[PDB]
Amino acid sequence: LLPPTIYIPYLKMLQGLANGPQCAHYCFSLLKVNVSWEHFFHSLMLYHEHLRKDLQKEQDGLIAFLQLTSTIITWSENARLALCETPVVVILGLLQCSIPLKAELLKTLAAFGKSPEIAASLWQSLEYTILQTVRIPSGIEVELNEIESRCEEYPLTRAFCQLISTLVESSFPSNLGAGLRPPGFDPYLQFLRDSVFRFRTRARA
Amino acid sequence: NQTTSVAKIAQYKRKLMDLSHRTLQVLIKQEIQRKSGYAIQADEEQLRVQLDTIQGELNAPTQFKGRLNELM
Amino acid sequence: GTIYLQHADEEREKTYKLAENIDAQLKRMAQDLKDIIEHLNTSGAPADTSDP
Repeated sequence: LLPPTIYIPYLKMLQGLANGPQCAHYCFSLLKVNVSWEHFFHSLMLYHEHLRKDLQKEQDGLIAFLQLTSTIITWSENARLALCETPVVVILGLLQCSIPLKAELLKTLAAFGKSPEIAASLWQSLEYTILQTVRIPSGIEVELNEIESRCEEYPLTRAFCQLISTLVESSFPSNLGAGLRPPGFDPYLQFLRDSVFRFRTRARA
Repeated sequence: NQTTSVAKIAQYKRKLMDLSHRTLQVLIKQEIQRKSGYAIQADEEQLRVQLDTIQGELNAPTQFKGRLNELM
Repeated sequence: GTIYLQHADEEREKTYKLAENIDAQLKRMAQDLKDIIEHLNTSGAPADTSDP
């Protein structure tokens, strides 16, 4: 069933079905072997182009798409890399667009992040995706601004935190941000000053 | 009251102009410190084209010299 | 103070500093021009400025 609304509920229903580590595996196979994962990313890619070229129905569909990818990627193993490489590139592109959604893709991206060394593609995406627009003077504040400009809303931040929590778990590239800015991990922690400084003054416990 | 009250009007006016200069100067520094950032350009150059023109117009050459003091 | 505890440098500020002097400069000049005009007016009939 193709109708956009049926299609989105289908995605949601399957997410529910994906529950066990075991079920999640089947859901993985369902798309991979006997709609394919590729079709799914394609849809996301297409929406991305339409969104940017343009500059509720879509939110329904996209939100569902993400809800599903998230559910499985979380409950999976070596398979995670396979989905990772593939939604990773597309998801990154989607994040660049404004979207309401930003947070959600960040949550999914995080699920994709692997335990090992091959974090690097992800860190580059994140740094590039904060760094790109911002103009950084030689001081600290300008760096904070880069993050603040991009991570405008609450969902954006929570998603960002989940992704960061995952990447920071155990590793990252040397001389990160080289070329564009003063390198290193430090500015990210500064950003948290913006966050947990503020937290005390939340809304909404 | 009126004749020596001109004083307040004139004084007020000069104060106005000095405050305008400070207003402008504070306005200007709020656009260098928050604003680089090193973002700044776009519209800025157009400002800057206008300003370039006016400035050495003036300069140079021509004006100054000749004129002001053939007159003085 | 905050900006100083940053990486460093300040820039593209000079242009403004130029703008204000540039805007300021002519103001300088209007005065001079005023200082001339009055002199010219002053150069004009003697023995009695106070006449009708």
